[PDB]
Amino acid sequence: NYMGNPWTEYMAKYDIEEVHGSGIRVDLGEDAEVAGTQYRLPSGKCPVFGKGIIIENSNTTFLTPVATGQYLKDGGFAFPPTEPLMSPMTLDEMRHFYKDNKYVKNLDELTLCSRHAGNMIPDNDKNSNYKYPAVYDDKDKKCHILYIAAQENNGPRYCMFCFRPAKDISFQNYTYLSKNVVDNWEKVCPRKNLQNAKFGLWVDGNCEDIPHVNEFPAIDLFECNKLVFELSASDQPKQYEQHLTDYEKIKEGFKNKNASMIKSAFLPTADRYKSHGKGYNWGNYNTETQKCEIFNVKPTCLINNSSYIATTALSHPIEVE
Repeated sequence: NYMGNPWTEYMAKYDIEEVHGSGIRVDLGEDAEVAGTQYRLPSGKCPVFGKGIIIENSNTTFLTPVATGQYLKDGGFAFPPTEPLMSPMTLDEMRHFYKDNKYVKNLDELTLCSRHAGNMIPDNDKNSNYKYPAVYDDKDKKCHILYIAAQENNGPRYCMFCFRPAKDISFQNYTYLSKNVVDNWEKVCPRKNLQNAKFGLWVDGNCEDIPHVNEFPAIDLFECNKLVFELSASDQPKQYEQHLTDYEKIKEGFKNKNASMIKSAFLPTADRYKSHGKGYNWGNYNTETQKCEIFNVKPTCLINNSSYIATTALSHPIEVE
């Protein structure tokens, strides 16, 4: 049994630590200075298909522009109107806008949205490396730049916004994009779920079952993908204090308050809250028994099993191939 693992090249895109390298549920894998203070920001190299933000106890949608001039509770997370308008921007508008840039004009729509978002200067700071994240909506072909990079805020006494990341049927055409999304993501990142296939581990010439999985009821692929997402790699502080302090806000990915930057004397001037993509990122869904089998070790082969669909936290929650 001294031939190799024949699955190595095919399974590269499922090594999430390597190809994505950051949180998935909450991505805050880098820090970047703006006006003297280090802020956390998304840095995953792969698109996160189907991810959006749910605002608790409100009628506001998260792609609504932030409240300006408007009560805070009536606004979302998206860029406020700029002149000329930079967000939202359609795919056609983006390609026209970048007509004279050979290196950007013909990027795929997801990478283009990421790059477009990355051209927005934060807080008139000419030399900051901070770059806002974005959400691309594949139905309307619209790129939405996010002004708020925070993705979860729901401590006991934290809520003015209560919110959390989730996959929801309403978000199925959305993709969450960090500043770092690679231009060849289609080749090196997951997207489609693998029908009639089961993730496994290559041992001694056969694909064997993942040794340790956690099993949950799930009515379909979508709910399994949702469960994997909820348990996946997260850069959120696994710690909520008694009150939402400025230090905690920075730890959650906030940058601005009303008319000023958020600062804290407690900011150490690391790597305490970075998953670097480690987590329960993978699932095998049994379509015959309605069980979602979730695990936290990278798979290194596929098992030919017609009862299964293989999924990841990054993957689209519906699409199969």
